[PDB]
Amino acid sequence: FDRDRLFNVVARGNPEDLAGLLEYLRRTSKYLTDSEYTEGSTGKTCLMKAVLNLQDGVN
Repeated sequence: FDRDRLFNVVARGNPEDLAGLLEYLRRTSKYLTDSEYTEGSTGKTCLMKAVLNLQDGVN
């Protein structure tokens, strides 16, 4: 799994594409707020990236 992998998934916007993130996260024992999944340039997370992409009125 990768950081920009999850960024590409949340940029895409399909929820079925966001599959097994919980299983992978519980297997790796790491949180989404941990430094591997932070950007680190500004601290930007995946949630803010998904909010920045609103194709329709929702994502």
